[PDB]
Amino acid sequence: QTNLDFLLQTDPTISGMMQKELQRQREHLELIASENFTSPAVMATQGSVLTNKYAEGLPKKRYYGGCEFIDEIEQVAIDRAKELFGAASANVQPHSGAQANFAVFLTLLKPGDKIMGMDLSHGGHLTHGSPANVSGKWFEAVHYGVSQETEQLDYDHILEVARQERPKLIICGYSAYPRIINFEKFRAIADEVGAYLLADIAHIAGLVASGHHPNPVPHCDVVTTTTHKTLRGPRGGLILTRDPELGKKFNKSVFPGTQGGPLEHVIAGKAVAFGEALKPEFKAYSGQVIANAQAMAQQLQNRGFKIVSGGTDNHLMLVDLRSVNLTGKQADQLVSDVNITANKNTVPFDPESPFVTSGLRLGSPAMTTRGLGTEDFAEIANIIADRLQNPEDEQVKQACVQRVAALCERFPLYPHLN
Amino acid sequence: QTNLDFLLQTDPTISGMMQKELQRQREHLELIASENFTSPAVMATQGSVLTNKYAEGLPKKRYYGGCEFIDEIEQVAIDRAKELFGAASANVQPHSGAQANFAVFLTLLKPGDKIMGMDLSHGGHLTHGSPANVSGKWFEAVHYGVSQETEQLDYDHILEVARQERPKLIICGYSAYPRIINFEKFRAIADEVGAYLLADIAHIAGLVASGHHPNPVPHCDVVTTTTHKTLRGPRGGLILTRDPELGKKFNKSVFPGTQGGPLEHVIAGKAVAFGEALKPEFKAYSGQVIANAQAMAQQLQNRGFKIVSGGTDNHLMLVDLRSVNLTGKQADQLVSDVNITANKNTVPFDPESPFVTSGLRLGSPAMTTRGLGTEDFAEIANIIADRLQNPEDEQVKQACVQRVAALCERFPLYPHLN
Ligand SMILES: Cc1ncc(COP(=O)(O)O)c(CN[C@@H](CO)C(=O)O)c1O
Ligand SMILES: Cc1ncc(COP(=O)(O)O)c(CN[C@@H](CO)C(=O)O)c1O
Repeated sequence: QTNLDFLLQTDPTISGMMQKELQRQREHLELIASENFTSPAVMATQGSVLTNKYAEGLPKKRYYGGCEFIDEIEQVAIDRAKELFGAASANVQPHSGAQANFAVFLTLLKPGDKIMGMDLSHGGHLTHGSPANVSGKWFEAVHYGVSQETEQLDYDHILEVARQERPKLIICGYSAYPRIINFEKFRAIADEVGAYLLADIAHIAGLVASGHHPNPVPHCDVVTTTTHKTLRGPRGGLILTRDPELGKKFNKSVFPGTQGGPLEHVIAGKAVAFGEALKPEFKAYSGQVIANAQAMAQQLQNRGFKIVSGGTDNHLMLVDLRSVNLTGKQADQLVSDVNITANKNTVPFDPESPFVTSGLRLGSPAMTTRGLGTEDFAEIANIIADRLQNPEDEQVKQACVQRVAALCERFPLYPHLN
Repeated sequence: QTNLDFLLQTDPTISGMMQKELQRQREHLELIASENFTSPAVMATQGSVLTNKYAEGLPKKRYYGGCEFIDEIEQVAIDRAKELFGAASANVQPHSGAQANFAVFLTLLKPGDKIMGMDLSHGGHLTHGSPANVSGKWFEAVHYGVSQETEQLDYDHILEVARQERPKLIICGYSAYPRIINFEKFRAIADEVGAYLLADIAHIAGLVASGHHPNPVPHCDVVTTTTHKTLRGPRGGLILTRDPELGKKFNKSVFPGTQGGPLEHVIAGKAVAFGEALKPEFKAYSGQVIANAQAMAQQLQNRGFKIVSGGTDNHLMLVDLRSVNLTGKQADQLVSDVNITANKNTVPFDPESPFVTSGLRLGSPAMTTRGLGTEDFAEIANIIADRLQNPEDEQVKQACVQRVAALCERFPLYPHLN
């Protein structure tokens, strides 16, 4: 008798909906740039009895009895994070990227202090100063964007904004930026205006880990990330720093500053995911992720689409939809209609509201995990192009649905499960 | 081939430490009052592919494609929460109790506003105004305590403190309070000083759900809880309110106010746990939890120990350790030494610091889940009494270890697993 057998017996409603979600993951092209398919091993840790343990504090410094094994697991997670990212300090307890970022803010700032991040419409995150997020509600958020000419960062301009605004904290790292970030230049800029420097590498963490993107850790005061995007782990957050005394302060801000008990089953999954990312296979995967994203971006360009910045250095791209006279909201719907899962996104200098947008964000990590190569991603580009160019055409619609089905059949997902 | 097989094959280190943690849970008396043993069904949801989905927003109002099944699951969680607690609104996304409470604060307060909760040393939570927590760092926290005479709440005195202090938010609900809370009197007090009223029922949520403790939902502005203590679910948080317009505001404060993507695998587990708590078996379990706690408290009293307040109405108790000339820190260690897992706790008006304390907190939920009855809890009381009364006696130590082993053998934990 298995845990899944108990679920079927005791909650057939939830059991059935879970089976539908597995079918759904199998039978769609998952192109949301922040998604991935985590391993069977990771999922086993999340399904474990580790959920039952209260473990406030840190390994060997807990507020409860009985943490001897939890301490061993969390210490493996910490040690593998420090190995993977070349970091002197790591806190593996943040429940999410949002909570990792909040703990950093609690450490470095007081309410009302000024933060400077990327414009949300240009690729910055809600937690980097959106007025609907605590980061913009309780702090004074100012923004930099990309160049209207190159559609990428102009470091001279960023320095000019920093000098004018005098932020206490500068944030780099983004949700929708397709080029390499120069952390050395961010350090120069922070040093010049006396700001703290945070790199939020949630999206690119697996590329950092694999050596396919420069590492912010030696240069920044602190680095946050999620564990579940290109790092292909469970959902959760992570705080890294080159400064182990500062790391002690961040620990206090995670607990007792912002969280209670950590999710030790998730932390076991973080350990597992970090161990997988230490393997040579993961370096190859991460190279393939970028090759695949570039292939999809190039083929979209071949089909007449504008890619913001003219291409990509990483796992993602923004498709500007003027060439096809669609809003992001419309394009997102139209691709959902042919079993492609993405999300809309504002482009730099978007004429439309964020609830409408002019862009579609696409990424390669999830389908790269299923085994697709560059020519398979060129085929994905062609399916998307076909659908967006001929949105009223029913025969194109069904061709797209059939081409998606072929890709999904070729590249099974979790074939041992039902 | 199973997910656990993949874990063993790919990460024997983590696999082995996980197996040790299962053995540990089996072979200790787990008396931490905030712990439980969640079901195989719940653990199956946590181990599922639902970890792979980004689902910012709410059911049918998401910021990503592909949430059709996630929406069905989260809507089941919501509907079962509203059923179980008789609530007009529920948000099942908070990652933790701390995050549920923070989202409420973001909705109702601004930094600097005054909050009033139970003194931490008297049983209040870190998130109810500790100076080491955001709740006391960024808000003005004032406290009420219990009567030095009765060691329980004196509602006239609470009204006097509220009138003097004029808090914007009053918090009731506690981490270490062993008596019934009168939510009607808290409403009277809040109405009289024009304060919002939050009930944080994390500890007692399963007793509320089963009708063995009065329900705060009809009386309070908002109710927070965790899902993992007496509710016996996965680790996470929950926001309930009688006011569905207010509920919409709390939703915005969870996302995008304080969190990003929800943990949909955990949310599936919340649905399952709520479904289990709707069953008559859970009513019986919750009655047994209180009978068992009372049995342990009574037998400790028979062995000469002071129980704060003179007994318990719920799942927990605080043992005052003056009768045995020990600190909480010492008592906690001494019981760990005989395979009993608890935690130290300050008593009301404790002469010692919170890092030392004069108290041991004990609770019945976890061992009640394993099947123990009242006479078994009287035996637990006798083992603890023996150890604390004779801390230097090696023969008593081994008798205690052997008596713990007998209890654990009689009442197997998750016997289908290895
Ligand atoms: C009333 C209340 N509200 C909130 C929380 C926080 O829950 P979290 O651990 O899920 O953040 C707790 C946790 N309670 C833990 C201590 O943090 C305990 O062992 O008692 C609580 O007791
Ligand atoms: C840079 C950065 N930092 C933090 C977070 C928050 O992570 P969480 O969802 O775990 O809170 C995100 C999430 N990113 C989501 C949107 O929230 C996405 O689909 O892009 C992020 O991109």
